[PDB]
Amino acid sequence: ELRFPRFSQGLAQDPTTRRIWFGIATAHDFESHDDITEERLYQNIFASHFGQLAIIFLWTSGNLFHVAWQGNFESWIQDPLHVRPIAHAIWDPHFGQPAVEAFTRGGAAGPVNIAYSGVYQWWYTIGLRTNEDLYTGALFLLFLSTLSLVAGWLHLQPKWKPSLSWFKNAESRLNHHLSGLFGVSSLAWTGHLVHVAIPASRGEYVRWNNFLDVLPYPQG
Amino acid sequence: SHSVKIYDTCIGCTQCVRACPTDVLEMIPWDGCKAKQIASAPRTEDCVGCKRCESACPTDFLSVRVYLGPETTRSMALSY
Amino acid sequence: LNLPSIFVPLVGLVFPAIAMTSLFLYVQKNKIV
Amino acid sequence: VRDYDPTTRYNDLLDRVLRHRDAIISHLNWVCIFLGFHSFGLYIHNDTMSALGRPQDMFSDTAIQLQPIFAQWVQNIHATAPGVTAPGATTSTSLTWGGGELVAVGGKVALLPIPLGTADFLVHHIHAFTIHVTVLILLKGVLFARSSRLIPDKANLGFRFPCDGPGRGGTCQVSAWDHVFLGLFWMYNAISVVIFHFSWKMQSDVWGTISDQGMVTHITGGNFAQSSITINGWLRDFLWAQASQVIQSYGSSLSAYGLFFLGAHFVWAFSLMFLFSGRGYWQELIESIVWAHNKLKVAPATQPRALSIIQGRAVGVTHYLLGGIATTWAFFLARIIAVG
Amino acid sequence: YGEKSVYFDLEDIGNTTGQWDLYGSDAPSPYNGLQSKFFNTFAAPFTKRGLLLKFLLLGGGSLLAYVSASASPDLLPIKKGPQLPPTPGPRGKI
Amino acid sequence: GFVPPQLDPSTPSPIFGGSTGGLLRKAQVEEFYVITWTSPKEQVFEMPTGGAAIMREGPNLLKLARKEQCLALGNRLRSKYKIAYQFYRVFPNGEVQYLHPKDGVYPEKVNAGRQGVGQNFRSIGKNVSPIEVKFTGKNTFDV
Amino acid sequence: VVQPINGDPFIGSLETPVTSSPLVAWYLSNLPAYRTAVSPLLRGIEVGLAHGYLLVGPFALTGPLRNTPVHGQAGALGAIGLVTILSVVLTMYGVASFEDGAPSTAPSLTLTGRKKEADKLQTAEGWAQFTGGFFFGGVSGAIWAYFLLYVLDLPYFFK
Amino acid sequence: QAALYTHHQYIAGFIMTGAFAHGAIFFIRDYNPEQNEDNVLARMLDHKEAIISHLSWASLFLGFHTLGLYVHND
Amino acid sequence: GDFLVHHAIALGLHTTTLILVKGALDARGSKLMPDKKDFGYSFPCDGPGRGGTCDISAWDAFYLAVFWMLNTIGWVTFYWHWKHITLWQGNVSQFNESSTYLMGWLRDYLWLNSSQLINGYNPFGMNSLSVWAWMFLFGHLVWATGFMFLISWRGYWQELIETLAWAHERTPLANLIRWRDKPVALSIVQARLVGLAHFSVGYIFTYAAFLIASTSGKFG
Ligand code: CLA
Ligand code: CLA
Ligand code: CLA
Ligand code: CLA
Ligand code: CLA
Ligand SMILES: CC1=C(C/C=C(\C)CCC[C@H](C)CCC[C@H](C)CCCC(C)C)C(=O)c2ccccc2C1=O
Ligand code: SF4
Ligand code: SF4
Repeated sequence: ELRFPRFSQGLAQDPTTRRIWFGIATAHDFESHDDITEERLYQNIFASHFGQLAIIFLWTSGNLFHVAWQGNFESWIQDPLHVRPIAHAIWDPHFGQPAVEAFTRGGAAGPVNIAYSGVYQWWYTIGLRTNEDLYTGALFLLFLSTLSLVAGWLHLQPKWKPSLSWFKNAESRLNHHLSGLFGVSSLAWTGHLVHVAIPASRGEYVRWNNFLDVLPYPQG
Repeated sequence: SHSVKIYDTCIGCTQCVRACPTDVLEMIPWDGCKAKQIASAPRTEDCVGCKRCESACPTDFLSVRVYLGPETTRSMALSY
Repeated sequence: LNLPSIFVPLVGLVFPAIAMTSLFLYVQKNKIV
Repeated sequence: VRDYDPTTRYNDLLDRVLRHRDAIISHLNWVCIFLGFHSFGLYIHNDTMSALGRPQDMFSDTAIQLQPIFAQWVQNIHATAPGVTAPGATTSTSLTWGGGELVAVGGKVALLPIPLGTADFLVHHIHAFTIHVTVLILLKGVLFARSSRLIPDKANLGFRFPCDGPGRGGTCQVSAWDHVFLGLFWMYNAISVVIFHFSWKMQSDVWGTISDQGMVTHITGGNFAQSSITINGWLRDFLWAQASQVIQSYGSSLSAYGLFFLGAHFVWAFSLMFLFSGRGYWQELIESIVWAHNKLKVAPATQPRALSIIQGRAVGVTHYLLGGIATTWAFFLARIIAVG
Repeated sequence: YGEKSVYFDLEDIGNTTGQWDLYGSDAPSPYNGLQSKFFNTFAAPFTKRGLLLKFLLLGGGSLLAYVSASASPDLLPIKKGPQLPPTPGPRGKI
Repeated sequence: GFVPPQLDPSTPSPIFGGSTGGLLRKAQVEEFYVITWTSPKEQVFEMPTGGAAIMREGPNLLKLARKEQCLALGNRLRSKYKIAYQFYRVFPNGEVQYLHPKDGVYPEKVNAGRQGVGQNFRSIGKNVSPIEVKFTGKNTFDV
Repeated sequence: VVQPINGDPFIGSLETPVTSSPLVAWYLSNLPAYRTAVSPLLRGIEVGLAHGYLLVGPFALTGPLRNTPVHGQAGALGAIGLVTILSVVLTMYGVASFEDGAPSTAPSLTLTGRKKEADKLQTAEGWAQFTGGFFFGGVSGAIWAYFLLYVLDLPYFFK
Repeated sequence: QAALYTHHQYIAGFIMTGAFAHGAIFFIRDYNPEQNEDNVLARMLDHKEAIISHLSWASLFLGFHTLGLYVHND
Repeated sequence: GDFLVHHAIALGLHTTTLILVKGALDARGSKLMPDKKDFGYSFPCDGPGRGGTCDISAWDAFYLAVFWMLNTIGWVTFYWHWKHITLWQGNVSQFNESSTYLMGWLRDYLWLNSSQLINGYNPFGMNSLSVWAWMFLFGHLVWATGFMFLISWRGYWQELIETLAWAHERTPLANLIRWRDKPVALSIVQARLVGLAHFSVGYIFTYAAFLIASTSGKFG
């Protein structure tokens, strides 16, 4: 541990620009780092996977927030074959006036981009109807992204580090991931479809404030 | 610095020593071959890693081997 | 207030300046400890 | 590499040139960078301004103007030469100099004055850029053939050798033959741009038909001045528009040119296999194939080997040049025969 | 060094390697006394690099953000906004 | 046994007009190299840095930037001419280290008193697999 | 007219009329960056004044607001912003290169070999004084050019 | 629809190349011959010449006859 | 036409598999380099001896296979797009008749469907496709830049860099500034990586611009 990169003495003593490039390129090759053991490899991998989850949740929450803030989801709901959905607004100080005129589309009051990811159709099929719902979804995903970082920080402290033999229990991991991660998630999504989206496809609005009273089926 | 190694299949022909452009190698007495000599690599801090020595060796497979390692001013051949 | 007019310059111009300054000063350190 | 010998045949000028090669090469490097910026970046700036809806900020005849005044001055001097500086001549050497006059044979224009503007200025400085870069590469090849700060004894390795090993950071393509190999690509670039400029300018401003009243109609109707100042203009108004004749030639007497167009694209793309890869992979593959031939008693005595490194580079550049040049050949011939 | 065609020395090794300042000069200050005194008074607070870096960065960011926020519509087309009715998309798309 | 000679700093230099290929600032801060030899007569030779020079009769001393240049010049002096040479490394503080020829005999001629370095007494085909040295810091080629 | 530098051919250059004529040596020795016996503050102030004065023209004449009644203000503001960026870069370079308390790395020998005191500019404190002077002088020089061009409105050539 | 089909096919291609990359890394870094003696993984290494040669034959056949048919039709 | 294009796709799959499998199974060694496993997964070469050994490591086999992957996926997506674009216009016979020869692909798919895209901006004005038009050219540029890293190799560039170092150390008013990491040319493996990256980015951006512009110009 002398200078950047702290994880490689061979690169850290290199006196050329090659120190910098290679330092970037070998950052995530944990097996090649100095004085690495087998246990630290698994623990660092666990923390990094939590990081990937946090980033994914942030990406989705950003999509929801920007669509709610600057999109035309409510307008698109009423005329889905002739209205173009809006991804996000444009604010470019390099633009000229003809471009400002040309990019104003979709019924908006300013230049916009049209979305081709298909998130409007997806979010309409699963029962979302207003901008308030989108805002609540974005906030919930923002909470999950923070939960991922907190868990990653917690499982990297001496009291809470799993041992090497924990990571090599194949039978237990297979049982938990087959039964719980795949099956139970499917059960929960089926429940969502029965309680929320299918009623929404018939004119019934079920939310967190009245879902207990309404019955998904008349005979229960 | 690079690493250079000599294996006991050497026949002591001396071609690798003659081929080196920075004087890394030299010949020393031995009793394992008919020529009564074998190569040696005592100055590997001056090796540039050109592999002319491997090009010169006649045995199959090679008797002198070069493994590239951490780079220095001497091993990158920088005059500035 | 027009939020894009304030936030686009901050993310496109000032934040890159601070981040690049910090990274340049980090990679030039003679010793880290 | 082979004949220079200062112990038996000394020359002072060659020695003096060899003794400031760093200064020569560094200054040529800098001027190449300067020309590249201030020539190609102008096209980039124009493309950006046009796409953003700001045509009044472009470099053009209707906007910020960059007129080639020296060329116009030389043209004016040459067009008015008959009478003062060359009293014995009736008319000028060429009709392109000026002096408004047109010669028509069989209802077709032969020659007439050629005007110069912002687009001509830009394309001429592009030509300067490509030529100076070609000179940089080839001169580096000749001047550092015998030695350099990296390989002190290069002259002992010869004119044509692949490398001197992965050490010193890596030494691929230090020989003079490799400098020639690299120079062929930039020569191709330069000459291709020259002939494209010629084709578009002559079709837009010179060639055409003339009516009984004397109304000249050009083949592409004078679109060079406004459209050749962006890259999108070269892509749309030159390649896409004029490729129609060659791609519609099937079923007529010009179908051979369509067939050659496709075949030359094929050869050009074929060369990339040789250019992008290396011989170790191919020798390893040949080992497996030779096993199968040995299985059935058909292994030849002349042992198969992959191409040498130099031969790989040579085959690559040869097929690249053949494919590109033949593609352009078919394009030109079909276009000019059908529309001319 | 420099005598009898000798350029090497184990004592004056700096001159052997050529550690010189070719254009460096050693001359007194040519500035006026009163001018120098004036310029040595109001340029004091900016001579501390640690504070200067933060001042430059934060003040520059603040100035840029404020100028962007307060820019006039007659100068920025993006600030002005559209002034023409929208054009229709294909197949009657809005 | 063999006593290496001492570097005399007053040795003259060859007759040269100069070039742009010589020493840079590294020689001032890190190190440089010096080659000396003796010529029977004044004559022309090709410089390893580009161009030609004229060596004097008697002692000659030349300063270079890298060891490879010294060895290349020495091989030219030994093959084309019948001249013996030596060279040294010089540090910024004025320390001199004698480099070549190390023990007075050329490396390609077997000489007694030399100690072997980096010799593995096996065939190259008997090196172990990488997994056998994982998480240890050793090398499969290190003995 | 071409000779080895200081009589030493084996250094990596050879003296020319360009690099050895007394006319060039006088001009280069009379520049603020080579006044080794002057405080870094004033040397930086002169540099900042000159460069800030020169930077006004391009922004005021070639920018996207050149055909508006407020082109001069836009040019002056662009010059000031560029000066700020350059001052930041100067401070970063100084921080990266020089450590507190380290001796000057400037050459201590002249052409004849006479020893000289090292330049204070190549230190942690001298470079900071030079940087502050550069920033102050740059702002002042930009303001002066704006005042002379678009306030008093002197009669120039193609302003 | 066009965007979704194209996007997911390119992502799939990159994933497929990565699979073989890390599979090759396995053979160098982790594979232990002594503890895999004569199992299926070792016999794969044992008949590599046959495997590679038959893959080469299939590629040659497909290329020759497909390119030939296209050129004949042209 | 479907028969012919499916056998082309099969060719792509078989050849890409050949390259990757040969890389994997020869990783530990071969007749040309019987001790390859000692040198690791990625290394430049083994020098010019024994006939020459350029591109002998497994990393290089991956590098070669990525080109064939891009080729194959290009064929797949070209076929999908042309068949659907003729379906959506009600002109299936166009595909059924033009697809049996390659000039049909060049003329009736590529050339014909670019006309709107390359008119996003022109000497007369611009429209909402201008960004896509710009992106189109951007792609062609990055692709081509990659060729530079793939065709010219390191020893040419290092010699050039030495001269620039000499020039900077000799220039007045600029030699008062010094570098702290010595500049050198890029490594052999690094250059292969940078070239392949420029190639892939250009590939993707060019096709995305063409696909989106061609479809949305006709249908929205
Ligand atoms: C029931 C208990 C349980 C559950 C729910 C989990 C859950 C998880 N574990 Mg596991 N784990 C458990 C027990 C459990 N574990 C036990 C007991 C052990 C010890 C033996 C471990 C040890 C362990 C380790 C060591 C690791 C995990 C990891 C993970 C995560 C994997 C990444 C992920 O999010 O995949 C999400 C996957 C799915 C949702 C299922 C796949 C769905 C496929 C793609 C099909 C989709 C079809 C669908 C229709 C598509 C809809 C698309 C949409 C856009 C409409 C995940 C959060 C990894 C991690 O990242 O940790 C942070 C990790 O490294 N676990
Ligand atoms: C389109 C492909 C392409 C491009 C762009 C280049 C570019 C270059 N080549 Mg290369 N080359 C290529 C293909 C290409 N080459 C191929 C295929 C080969 C193999 C045969 C080579 C072989 C080769 C050799 C052998 C040499 C070059 C040289 C050069 C340089 C010429 C100097 C110059 O013009 O500098 C000016 C720079 C440019 C024109 C690049 C474009 C800059 C744009 C227009 C402006 C950018 C603005 C701004 C900075 C953007 C910042 C954005 C921010 C977010 C970062 C330049 C860097 C020569 C060299 O080094 O000369 C000094 C040289 O010797 N090339
Ligand atoms: C998201 C990034 C971003 C942003 C927000 C801007 C913003 C701007 N650019 Mg663009 N630009 C960018 C990236 C960006 N650019 C990139 C990456 C490039 C290179 C490819 C360019 C290349 C470029 C050029 C070539 C030009 C612009 C110009 C402009 C201006 C056009 C609007 C106008 O009329 O200004 C009119 C306003 C003025 C003439 C005066 C502006 C004065 C500023 C606001 C003073 C700031 C002072 C402050 C201390 C700076 C602190 C910096 C730092 C320490 C935090 C505007 C300030 C134009 C311009 O005017 O530049 C000055 C121009 O000519 N840009
Ligand atoms: C779950 C996925 C996954 C994971 C966890 C890993 C993990 C690992 N891989 Mg593997 N890999 C994957 C997927 C994955 N890989 C895929 C999909 C491929 C096929 C492409 C590969 C191909 C691959 C190779 C070939 C290698 C690894 C290696 C590695 C190691 C990290 C190397 C590193 O630090 O790179 C650092 C990262 C970089 C230097 C960044 C590279 C970015 C590239 C060049 C493209 C960037 C372009 C950019 C986006 C341009 C934007 C432009 C803009 C205008 C849009 C590590 C063990 C290495 C290893 O283990 O060696 C022994 C190694 O050599 N992987
Ligand atoms: C358009 C370009 C192109 C073409 C046609 C090929 C063709 C081939 N490549 Mg190559 N390749 C290319 C580009 C190309 N590659 C690129 C860009 C790369 C990235 C670096 C590679 C990387 C690569 C690898 C790594 C491998 C291949 C392999 C193959 C073979 C696949 C099997 C096949 O189709 O056999 C059929 C053969 C052909 C279609 C070749 C053309 C046959 C002609 C038409 C026959 C008639 C010739 C004619 C009569 C001669 C007249 C000329 C003269 C006598 C006058 C084949 C020889 C693989 C291989 O070797 O498999 C065995 C292999 O391992 N290629
Ligand atoms: C494809 C390729 C090969 C392999 C290509 C080879 C070996 C060429 C083979 C040429 C012909 C087909 C050989 C057979 C010639 C016989 C005379 C044919 C007899 C039968 C006819 C009469 C029908 C390399 O060896 C190579 C080397 C270095 C860099 C790149 C590459 C490279 O890309
Ligand atoms: S690699 Fe080159 S320098 Fe190193 S020992 Fe071999 S021949 Fe000598
Ligand atoms: S990659 Fe090829 S050309 Fe480059 S050093 Fe290795 S063998 Fe020589």
